[PDB]
Amino acid sequence: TYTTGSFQLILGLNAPQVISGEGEPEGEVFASLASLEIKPEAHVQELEIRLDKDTRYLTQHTRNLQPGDTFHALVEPLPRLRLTDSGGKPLAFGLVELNYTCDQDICELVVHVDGAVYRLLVGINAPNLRESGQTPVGS
Amino acid sequence: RVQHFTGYIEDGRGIFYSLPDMKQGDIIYASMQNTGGNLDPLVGIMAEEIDPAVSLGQVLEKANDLISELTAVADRIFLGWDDDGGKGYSASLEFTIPRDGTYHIFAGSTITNQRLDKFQP
Ligand SMILES: [Ca+2]
Repeated sequence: TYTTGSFQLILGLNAPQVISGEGEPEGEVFASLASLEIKPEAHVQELEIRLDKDTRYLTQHTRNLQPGDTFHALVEPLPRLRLTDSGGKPLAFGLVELNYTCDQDICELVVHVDGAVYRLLVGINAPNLRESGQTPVGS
Repeated sequence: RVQHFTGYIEDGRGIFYSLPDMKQGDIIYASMQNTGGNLDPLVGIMAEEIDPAVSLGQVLEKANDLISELTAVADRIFLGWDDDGGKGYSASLEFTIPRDGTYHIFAGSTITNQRLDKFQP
């Protein structure tokens, strides 16, 4: 099978002490992330939600977002929609559609939908949620 | 030139600090950190001392219903401000002194939500 986890990578150029695994950063950089040269991979997910008489408020938690990422959400059956962080400090409000961009090193987001059955569509790095086309992709 | 201050905030009642006779070309720096409780720091700088309570209260009364309204009101009340520029929810501010004169520094609490079951600023 394959394996999963986090890793630390040390690269050196004409620095024979790197193979010992203890090389401290020095000099001027020479390599960079390759993925930054192109567009990021989008993730799209769709959910059907229902607001019963006693369950008019619903919340969902998102995975972590890296800096520079973007978040999009829309709802089509109108209830109110808003976005807050894990503490709860508001970040964006629905106009229903919503948009946000990540500034902090790690962003943890919570989607609020409050008011019947509605369709909720959500995406990361996917501004094309209006006309996705593809079946839900990514994680 | 560095100075320290300590205080207490109760139910969004801020504290004013006076900066007598600054000179044009000076650079002001500010940083505010939480040392107890659930305080969320906010810092702003202005020339004429006016209590922001009356203006900020209308933002709570209108409960981008929060962030845009707070930004629009702050950009009117203060010449410069910062909410979360530091480590965590702490604020940090750099402000170049426009002209010659005196100014005021305002320290207090921002409007935030701290719940996941319901929204209540
Ligand atoms: Ca803050």
